[PDB]
Amino acid sequence: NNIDFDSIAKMLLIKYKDFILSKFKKAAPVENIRFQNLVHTNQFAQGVLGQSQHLCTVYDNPSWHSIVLETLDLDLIYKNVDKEFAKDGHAEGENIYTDYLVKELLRYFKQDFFKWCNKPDCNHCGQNTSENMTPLGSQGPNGEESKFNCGTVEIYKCNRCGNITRFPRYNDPIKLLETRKGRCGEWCNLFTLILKSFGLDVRYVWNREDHVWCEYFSNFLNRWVHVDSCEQSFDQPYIYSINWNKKMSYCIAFGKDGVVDVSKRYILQNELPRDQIKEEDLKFLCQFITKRLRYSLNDDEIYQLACRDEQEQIELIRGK
Amino acid sequence: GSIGLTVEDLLSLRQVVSGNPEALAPLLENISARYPQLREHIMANPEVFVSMLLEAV
Ligand SMILES: OC[C@H]1O[C@@](CO)(O[C@H]2O[C@H](CO)[C@@H](O)[C@H](O)[C@H]2O)[C@@H](O)[C@@H]1O
Ligand SMILES: OC[C@H]1O[C@@](CO)(O[C@H]2O[C@H](CO)[C@@H](O)[C@H](O)[C@H]2O)[C@@H](O)[C@@H]1O
Ligand SMILES: [Zn+2]
Repeated sequence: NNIDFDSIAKMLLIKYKDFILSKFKKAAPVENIRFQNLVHTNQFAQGVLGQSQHLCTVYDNPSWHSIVLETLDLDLIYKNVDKEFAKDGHAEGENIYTDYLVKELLRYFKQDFFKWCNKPDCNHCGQNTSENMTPLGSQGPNGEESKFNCGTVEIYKCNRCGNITRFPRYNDPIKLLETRKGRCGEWCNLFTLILKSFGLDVRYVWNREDHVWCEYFSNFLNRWVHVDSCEQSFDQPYIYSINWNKKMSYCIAFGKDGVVDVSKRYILQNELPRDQIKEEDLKFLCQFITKRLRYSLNDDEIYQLACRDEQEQIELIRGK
Repeated sequence: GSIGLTVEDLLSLRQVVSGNPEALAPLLENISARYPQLREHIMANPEVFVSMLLEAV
């Protein structure tokens, strides 16, 4: 005939909205069991559930945000961001400013703020001393350093004065705010919070093969962006799998608004076997947690996010 | 029965519905100018058709 489609388009957007809202409504107890099941059935799942219970919220704590906002040199930070903005003439009146911010936090943290700690420096000896350090292995925390979030201390013997120096591994980001050094663990922990203190939309992304980083939502790029603070890197997810040529299995991200499997973003070769969990389960698992997580939000927040969700899904599977 | 949509369409379909609703008609258009069997369900009832669509998501 001559169908004409907006008449029909519009009808769709409308029935789609309701569809979506129904999904993110009722916590139907058919799932409550299937879920509950899986968290005992498979321990990998249990793993991530536990990770969500920590990561998905710890960082949304406004005391911390202000401690960090005190502690960083907000002057120097913005000063630079404004310099590097003035240089740009990208898109007319656009959110690109917050990208610069990230990039600058990225350099600030790495160049000025925080230190990488391979083996610690010998506190008795000078400052730049760390090979006349030989590892004696690990031990439980001295009780004093259990005040913070430390479950293990790597310990070192100095070969030049023969004194023990300790390197405790803390999860309290504020503590890190004082020690000012660590490995990717600490690096990512604190930098995630630094980012959240600007109320950027951030995720903490866990790679099963002992590496972690974060994701930030650039509004100007309209999608999640890969930020690693260690490598001082903005938007280059390939770094790990191609440049480092690292074998990877699962990559999953946790954020206050959801837990999503972000593997296909990162694991673009050197793909290990997935098999700690059945695929359909892992999907469900997230969706379920994400739901539980989004449980108390108005109807149009819910939709708006579930869209940004499907945006990502399409970016992941179509893997542009 | 079931839709019968190309993996690429069904994808971009759910892309634009969620990301660019403005263009969803011209997509809906061309998609029909291409699947004879579907164009039918459209002609003889948009309703059935759209319900079918929501099955894919
Ligand atoms: O290599 C994996 C592991 O090593 C770390 C720290 O030892 O990063 C190192 O490896 C990269 C290349 O393989 C280098 O680019 C990086 O500078 C170097 O420190 C961790 O980042 C990672 O977990
Ligand atoms: O110190 C790493 C830091 O430098 C950057 C700057 O753009 O570039 C690096 O990227 C790759 C691995 O990190 C290397 O192969 C390359 O040689 C190095 O310059 C950032 O990507 C990174 O954060
Ligand atoms: Zn010494």
